[PDB]
Amino acid sequence: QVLEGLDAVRKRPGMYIGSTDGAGLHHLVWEIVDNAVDEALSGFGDRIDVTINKDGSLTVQDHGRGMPTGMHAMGIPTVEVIFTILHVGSSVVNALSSWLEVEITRDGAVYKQRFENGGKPVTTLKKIGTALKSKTGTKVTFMPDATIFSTTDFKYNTISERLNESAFLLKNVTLSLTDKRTDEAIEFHYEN
Ligand SMILES: CCNC(=O)Nc1cc(-c2nc(C(F)(F)F)cs2)c(-c2cncc(C(=O)O)c2)cn1
Repeated sequence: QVLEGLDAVRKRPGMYIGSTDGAGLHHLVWEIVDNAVDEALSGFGDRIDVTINKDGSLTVQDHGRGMPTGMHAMGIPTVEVIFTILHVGSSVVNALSSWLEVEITRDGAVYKQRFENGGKPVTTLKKIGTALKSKTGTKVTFMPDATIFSTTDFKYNTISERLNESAFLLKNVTLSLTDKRTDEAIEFHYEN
């Protein structure tokens, strides 16, 4: 297996997200949502909140374990490896974003790393705050790169329908959508 940097994604976006129109834009949402859904599927967290922000960016927040906050080789945080080395969802989204923030809560601490310009770290993984020990999760916010996509307008109805489906397949997990551009909001939850 040959590892690559994020320029490989930026040079062939369609190989990773299919297209660079609205279909491809929304694939970015699906990759991050799927990581939250995978964590919920393993039993960590019972809500996944998606927000379309006024500035055009998109947030997905889970209440799972939190991504690991330790170091890889050479003092590089694990999180930075996940987001900056292509082996895949997190790194592909980072590559195709003009900026991305990951915020992790676990062990009584809140950490954040920020990337800009297609995934270049502008900070390390730094502790920015504290939280109760019981609090855990990951929050990813990303601004899709307007120089790559022909549209950067997230579609509330499109995300809504996908989250509803995902909620039906997961069971016993709340998926919520808020649009800060229009104030629209909906929640989905299916018991079994
Ligand atoms: C809003 C997006 N939400 C979101 O990415 N949540 C998330 C991702 C991971 C990921 N971790 C990794 C890596 F690489 F660290 F394992 C990749 S994704 C974990 C996690 C936490 N502990 C252990 C594991 C594991 O699989 O062993 C996985 C928890 N929440």
